Amino acid sequence: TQPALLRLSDHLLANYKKGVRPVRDWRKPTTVSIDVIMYAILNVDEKNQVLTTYIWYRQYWTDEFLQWTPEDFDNVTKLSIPTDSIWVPDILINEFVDVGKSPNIPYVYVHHRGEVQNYKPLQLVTACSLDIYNFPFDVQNCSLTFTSWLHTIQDINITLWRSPEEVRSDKSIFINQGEWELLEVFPQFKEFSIDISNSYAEMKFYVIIRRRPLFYAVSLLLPSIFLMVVDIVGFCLPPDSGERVSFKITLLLGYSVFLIIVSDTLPATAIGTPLIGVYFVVCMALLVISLAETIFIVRLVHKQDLQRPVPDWLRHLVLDRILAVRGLLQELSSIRHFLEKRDEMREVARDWLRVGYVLDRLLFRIYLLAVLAYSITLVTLWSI
Amino acid sequence: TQPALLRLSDHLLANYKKGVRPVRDWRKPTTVSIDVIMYAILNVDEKNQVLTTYIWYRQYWTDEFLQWTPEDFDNVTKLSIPTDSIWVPDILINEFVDVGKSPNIPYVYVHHRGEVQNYKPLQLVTACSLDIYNFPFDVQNCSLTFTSWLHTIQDINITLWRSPEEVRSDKSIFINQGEWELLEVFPQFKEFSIDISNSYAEMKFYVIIRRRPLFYAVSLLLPSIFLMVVDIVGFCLPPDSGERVSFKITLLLGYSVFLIIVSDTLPATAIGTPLIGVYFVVCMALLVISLAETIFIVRLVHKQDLQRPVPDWLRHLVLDRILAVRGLLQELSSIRHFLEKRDEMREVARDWLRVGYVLDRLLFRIYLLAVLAYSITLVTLWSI
Amino acid sequence: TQPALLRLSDHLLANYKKGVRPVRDWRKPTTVSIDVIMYAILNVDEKNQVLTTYIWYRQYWTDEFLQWTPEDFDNVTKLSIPTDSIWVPDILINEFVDVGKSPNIPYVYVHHRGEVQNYKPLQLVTACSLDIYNFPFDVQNCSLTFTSWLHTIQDINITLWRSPEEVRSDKSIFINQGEWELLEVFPQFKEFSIDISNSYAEMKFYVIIRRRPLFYAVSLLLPSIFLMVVDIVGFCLPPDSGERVSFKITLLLGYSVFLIIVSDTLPATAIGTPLIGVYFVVCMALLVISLAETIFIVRLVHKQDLQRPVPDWLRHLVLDRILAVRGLLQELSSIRHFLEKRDEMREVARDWLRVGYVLDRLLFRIYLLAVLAYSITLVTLWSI
Amino acid sequence: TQPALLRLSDHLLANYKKGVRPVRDWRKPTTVSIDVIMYAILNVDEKNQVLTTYIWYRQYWTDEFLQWTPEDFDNVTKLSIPTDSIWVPDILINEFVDVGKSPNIPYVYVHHRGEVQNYKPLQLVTACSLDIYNFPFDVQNCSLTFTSWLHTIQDINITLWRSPEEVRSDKSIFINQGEWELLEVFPQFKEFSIDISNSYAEMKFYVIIRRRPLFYAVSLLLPSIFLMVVDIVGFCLPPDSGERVSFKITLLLGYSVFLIIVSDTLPATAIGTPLIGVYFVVCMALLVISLAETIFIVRLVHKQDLQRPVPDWLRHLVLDRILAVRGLLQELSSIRHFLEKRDEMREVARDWLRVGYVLDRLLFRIYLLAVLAYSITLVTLWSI
Amino acid sequence: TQPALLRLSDHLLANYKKGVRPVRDWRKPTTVSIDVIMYAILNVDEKNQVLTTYIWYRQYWTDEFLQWTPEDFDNVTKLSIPTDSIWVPDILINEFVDVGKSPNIPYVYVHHRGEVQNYKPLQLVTACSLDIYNFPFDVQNCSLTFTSWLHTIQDINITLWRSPEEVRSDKSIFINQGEWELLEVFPQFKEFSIDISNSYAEMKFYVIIRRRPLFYAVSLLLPSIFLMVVDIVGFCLPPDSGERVSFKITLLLGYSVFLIIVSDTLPATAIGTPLIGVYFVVCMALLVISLAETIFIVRLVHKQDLQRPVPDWLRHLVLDRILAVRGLLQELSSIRHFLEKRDEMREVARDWLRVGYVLDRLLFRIYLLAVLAYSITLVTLWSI
Ligand SMILES: O=C1c2cccc3c2[C@H](CCC3)CN1[C@@H]1CN2CCC1CC2
Ligand SMILES: O=C1c2cccc3c2[C@H](CCC3)CN1[C@@H]1CN2CCC1CC2
Repeated sequence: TQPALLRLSDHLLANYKKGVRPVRDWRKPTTVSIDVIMYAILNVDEKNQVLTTYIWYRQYWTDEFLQWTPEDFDNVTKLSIPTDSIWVPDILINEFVDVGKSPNIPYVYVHHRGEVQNYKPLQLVTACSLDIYNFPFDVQNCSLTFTSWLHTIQDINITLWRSPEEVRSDKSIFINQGEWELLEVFPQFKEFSIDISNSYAEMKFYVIIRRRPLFYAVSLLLPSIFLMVVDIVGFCLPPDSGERVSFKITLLLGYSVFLIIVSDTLPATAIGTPLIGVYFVVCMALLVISLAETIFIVRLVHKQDLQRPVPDWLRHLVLDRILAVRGLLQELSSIRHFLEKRDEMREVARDWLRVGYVLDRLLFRIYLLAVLAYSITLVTLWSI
Repeated sequence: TQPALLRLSDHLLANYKKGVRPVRDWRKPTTVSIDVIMYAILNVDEKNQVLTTYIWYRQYWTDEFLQWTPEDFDNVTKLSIPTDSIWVPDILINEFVDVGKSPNIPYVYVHHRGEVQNYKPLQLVTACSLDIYNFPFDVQNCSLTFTSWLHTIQDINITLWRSPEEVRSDKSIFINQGEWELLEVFPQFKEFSIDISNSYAEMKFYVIIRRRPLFYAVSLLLPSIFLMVVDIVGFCLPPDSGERVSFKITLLLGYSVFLIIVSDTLPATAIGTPLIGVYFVVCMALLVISLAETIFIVRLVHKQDLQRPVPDWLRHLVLDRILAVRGLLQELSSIRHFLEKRDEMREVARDWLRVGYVLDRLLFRIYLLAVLAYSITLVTLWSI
Repeated sequence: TQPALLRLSDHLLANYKKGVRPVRDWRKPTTVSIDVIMYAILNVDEKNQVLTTYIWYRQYWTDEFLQWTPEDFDNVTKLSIPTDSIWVPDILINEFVDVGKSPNIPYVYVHHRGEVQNYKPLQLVTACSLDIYNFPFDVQNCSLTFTSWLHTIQDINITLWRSPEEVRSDKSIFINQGEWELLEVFPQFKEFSIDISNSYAEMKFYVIIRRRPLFYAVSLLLPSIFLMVVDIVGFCLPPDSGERVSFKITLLLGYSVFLIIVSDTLPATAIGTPLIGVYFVVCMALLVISLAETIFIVRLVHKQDLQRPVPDWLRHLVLDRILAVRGLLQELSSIRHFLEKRDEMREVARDWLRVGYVLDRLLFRIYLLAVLAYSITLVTLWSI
Repeated sequence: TQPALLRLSDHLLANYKKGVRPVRDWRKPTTVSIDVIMYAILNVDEKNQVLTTYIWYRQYWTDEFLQWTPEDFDNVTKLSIPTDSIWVPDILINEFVDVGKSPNIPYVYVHHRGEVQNYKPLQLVTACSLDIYNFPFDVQNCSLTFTSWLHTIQDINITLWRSPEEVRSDKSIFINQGEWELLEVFPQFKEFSIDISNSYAEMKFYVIIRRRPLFYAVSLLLPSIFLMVVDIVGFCLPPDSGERVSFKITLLLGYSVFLIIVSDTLPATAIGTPLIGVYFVVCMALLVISLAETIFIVRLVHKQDLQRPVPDWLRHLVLDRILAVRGLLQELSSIRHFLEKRDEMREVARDWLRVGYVLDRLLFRIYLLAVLAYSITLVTLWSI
Repeated sequence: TQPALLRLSDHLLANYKKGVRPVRDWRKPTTVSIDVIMYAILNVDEKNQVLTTYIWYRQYWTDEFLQWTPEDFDNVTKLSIPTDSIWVPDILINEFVDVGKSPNIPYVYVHHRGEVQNYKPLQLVTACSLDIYNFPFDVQNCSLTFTSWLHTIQDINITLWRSPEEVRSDKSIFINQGEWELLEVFPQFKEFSIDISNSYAEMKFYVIIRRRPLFYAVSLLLPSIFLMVVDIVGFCLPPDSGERVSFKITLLLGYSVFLIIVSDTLPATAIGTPLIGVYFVVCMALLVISLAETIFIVRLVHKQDLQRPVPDWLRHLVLDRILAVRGLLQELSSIRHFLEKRDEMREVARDWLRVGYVLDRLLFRIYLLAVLAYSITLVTLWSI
């Protein structure tokens, strides 16, 4: 006349101790099977070398104290028991560095032969060793080691619920619209021993993830291209205009402030720097070379009033690779000498300015070729 | 002589087990009805793809162990029972990524036929997939899936307390002065099965929200308009003044620093970039074209002392589309030749400067027409 | 021979149920009186529309199960009982969006007729609708609604312990050295009904606060005044010096970077923008007008070698509102003609420069008058 | 035959009620002695007016229900009892605004006459009123008020364990390498009464701390000195070089960006601003005066072709405080007149430039004297 | 017929008190052995002087109430007991300033002679005194003091489980890819006494860590080298070009903004500043000296029309260490005098410009030598 569930709960949970490992022969370990499904990757901190994920975790073990015959209890083959009323193994990850706030599941399933099932979502704060050598295109290899913190392998052994193929090829619920992309989850069993007669069992899950580089394209490639374009645009100013130096120094200031602003989002580890810093400093070196060429050309064509005539070797190479009446007379001769001195100085300045113009055009063509070579090399290395 | 409430509490909560599903026949599921009301949208994080809301949640189910006759207990038809004294279903959202700090409601209502009522406010930290293609005007479509985490559909089935129309058209308490605007909450029932004989029941609520674009108008449209205005103002400087290049390069530096400052508040997802980046780079391309035109006009009108007379075709097109006495004599002739050379060089420079002025006016008119076309196109696309 | 307190505790807390509403007749509600005192305003977030306060809260109700005669228990008229041993009503605020960490008070006072007293400090995280139209001088009007989350008005009714005058005029412990100033706390009772036969009681407290504007004076008024001063200082540079344009563009760049830096501390709501943005854009428009006037005056006085003589109407208005011997002869005449051409061009340039100087002085006086008018209008609007 | 500790624990904790104030005569209060030792000052927030400290707190009271004779229990004079098994007073600070995460001490000492001892470390989040008028050198005066939150003075009275001298002169464990320096902790007892017959006891501890100014020397004094030095360096540029104005405006831009960058680390309260802002605006006013002097000197020495001869009073003061033959003849006379006009204009320009040079040297000496006076005044005010 | 584990649990945990120190003779202390292994260093905050680590902690003590004979209980020599069922000592660190979220280990091992084992991971928030005098290369010396917070040395004494050599030379699990490198963990025992007859036992662990300097190389050495390079590049501009001053002032502005940007990542303590600030201000002083030299050379070579001939001593040193006919006649003489005056002024300007060029080359060579000396000194101090 009982509801056939109160009867079973009173038959099971009475005279039951939740501190004893549920075995009738203490020489047998409780094999705890484990299954893990990745759901989301909340935050990957490259500075502190931590990893915040969120998984759906579930275990199975045999409780030799929760067993009954269904025909006695109205063919009841399973029921739900509160989690704080039975023995639960202490399986937790070795690579913890904090505690994740996870919802509390208060019930567990129990079958008529002792098979307990415990579904529980977990938020993991794992200390992973991150390598950012190829920053925009890197494949991180983090590990999760499920082990019993106190019991040896003669008490709790850890197996896998599903086959390793199904665990590796499972992306059914992963939030894929984020920054990271899940490649696989590779499980592996290992008997880790600290001493003799003290061997622990553990199950390592290798979470292999890959970053999406288009998150940083608009933030890394656009300003450099824009600055190189405005540089090759400003390279067409006349060298004697007195504004090319200001243009180049303002451009270098802008590139410097952009570099020191974007260096914050760029991660950094104490072991090494990403390979993009080399390309950034190569671009800034190209800008500095452009500035130095501008300064040299300005130093050439400047009218300093100390200019001597251009040497003949340089001329060849560059410009082929490109009485009262007597008193009146002497006064007029002095005036003509003054005017001729002025005209000769102007002609020397003109010759120097033409030489400078030719050299500037040559160096501009060389710089353009070098920039195009560097750009096509970068494009090929991106496209391979 | 008892207070008629102590009697009922002792009659109900004695011999009561809070771990057993309250059914007299285990072949019947406990239908849990659900009602949800949105109250506030605390934070929408487009970077980590999370959503923090705050709802008012309430459920109803039938407890076949809490039943009495009112006439026996002084016509008491309902009372309040502590929540930790009865069976509560484990209904929680599938899309959790954290735990929200919510107040604890310690009591529940119970009627004389078993109908339990459980009001409880919840703070949800939900992993939603956000699409920001149309950033200032986007309609996000997030989902909340209420399901039983352990019980199958033969134990706990989920229904709706109100009709779907009332759930869709309910905005009675929503905090509307924020950044997001609630459009509707659309419920839908689905029997989600992982395997055969293992089918779970769930209730999906589609929270459809829309961002208010005036939050970002004063921060996105004002600086671009101001910079375009000062650009068309500075376009009136004389090209031979030697300050137009400095003006344009300072303006481009200011636009660049504004761009890299405002790019932080602009969100970004690893799948795509918003459509406002295209308009921003089009504006910066217009600025770069203005700079290039200024540089070209400066290169034309510069007095380089190497200037040859302007060709006749260009002239036509542009400027129509717009003895002691003999010794004294030869000395005076040399002086006159010097002066005539100077005057001829000045005249050539004047002709080139006039050609440059005409071309500058033409290109300024063209640039103004292009800017007005782009502005009216943007205004129409905003106003449609 | 007992300590006369153990006796009373055993007489009261034995056969006592902490889940039953303490009434002998279930047709009577437990009138819970409420008193609230503001202590501090921790943080007002205008972006997320939340409000973090800290109050001293206390309630009073009648427990008909905790009653005794003092003469029996050695004239004991009151004692302290742990809070987890009696019935406590579930009074909490409707406008919660989080949980505040508040100290736990473990004891309550009980008198010999059932009057229980429960002092408890609370930290509130309340969702308030903030209006920042007059940002530096605004009077926020936030609300706190104390209501029973589950019980109707036939079970728990809410009254006020003190008179509304004393609750409105109480600032005894408020931390007044902060940014916000408390004006009053106005209570109001309302019977809020969702349906028929389901009416809830609630008590609304309107916390009316006012911001102190001197917190932002040194951060908002000082840079604008400094920039206007340096602008009217730089307005005295000669227009033909070739540095006035650089001065004005550097000043505009500085004002722009200051604007985009201070726009972060300036709050913003999706419904509207504060009225200070209008004054800021008016100041930046004044700066842009100064830049345009400088550009115009520079365009006037520039020596372009294309300058024609100033028209007579403009002149009037502005400048009144302010043989071998024959061969020698012809050679000397040609020289004199060259010199006369140069002198005539210089004279035309001088006339244009004088006209430009006069117009610059006139426009500078006009701009100074306009700036003084705008400043005195702002001062009057602040002082009223 | 018992371990002589199980016996005593069963003799004490049996028939013991942890909710009753441990007195045999309810007309006697439980005098709780208090001792406090500062350990660290974690964070002082001048914006929100909070203070986060960490103290070592300990109390002593007499429990008249925990008493025994040592000779009966094998000369046991003291033992440890779990804290959740006895009565603990509710002593907490009045100035709380949050809850501090502190370790939990599970045991307390009890002597054979009832003296209980309760050591416990506490993290305090206290609302302190901060005065930052003298920001780099300020002595904050914060208060901690230990009082019983519910019990009046007839139930719990608060005394001091050590003498006030030892509490004032105790710096044994204070972390001294931080930013703040502890001066003293001054205790004071006060009987605070809200009404008649309702008087509470409290113990106020005045934590008097002092900031170390060398934390901000390298961040406040270095850039101002550097900018003043580069200003007095750039003051030596020739006034007619056309670069002094650019130098001064770039320097003012740099000082402005430094000011608006360092104004963030500078705290600010709604009641007043620190006294360092006055010195900062005095320095910026000196820079603006230098800019105005440069502009004036530039306006003096500029060659505008409108220059009239320098007036004689200014000259005195400044420069003492520092036929075919007839046709040929008339043509030569016209040429000589042109040349003489040019030479006269050049001579007038030279005179004006010399006057400007003299005035510039005089004003530079005056500015240097003023800067040295201001610097020595600041040094003396720092050194007193 | 019992499972031989339920029997042992009922034999042990029945009649067991978890509040009594497990000794049969109260005159014997419970020697608690301790072992500590560092696992990760999460965050070192130099501003607030805190240290966040994560260790693997384990203790051992003898429980004289948990003892049995294996042959009686089926040769069971050990089992797991819940932690909340036995007596656990209150060993915690003295240098706490917060509470670290650590996983909860619910079981402990117990042998058949009372040896209990308690493994537990801990997250420590320790107040450490940090010295950053040699910021990029510093060896921090932090301390962890494990002591019993309440029990004296006659109740709980603390020993070491492993030998001090094994504790010092253990780096088996340390996360080494981070910013800090673990050198050793040196334990030391000390009997700390506050009074007479009140002596406590404690165990100090000196965690000695060292920072990796390559984390800050790319952020500290690169911009300074780049700016020095562009400075020595710009040092080649002609001094009379009128752009060298603009170049130098723009470079100084860039260096200043870089300095004030990187000064944030540079830590700072109230006791002293790191030694890198001296080198940074030496570099900025070199830049200021370059600016002053540029200003001096510009002041020398400027054509001011007030230039007097260069003195002979300076010349030697520098330039060796490097009637109608009569009317026509007088008119021609006046013209020649004008031209000769102009030519003489030009010649004086040329002489001054040559002197300035020579001095500029000399000072540039001196500055280059000084820069190379400073760079090689820095390189040697880094390489030693
Ligand atoms: O929980 C809820 C709630 C949740 C879900 C749906 C609905 C509600 C009611 C309103 C009806 C629809 C309001 N509430 C509150 C609970 N208490 C009584 C009325 C409200 C304020 C306090
Ligand atoms: O809670 C409260 C409180 C709350 C609401 C209203 C009022 C109060 C009293 C003052 C009277 C009005 C102060 N308090 C404190 C509680 N204890 C005794 C006096 C105060 C300090 C400790």
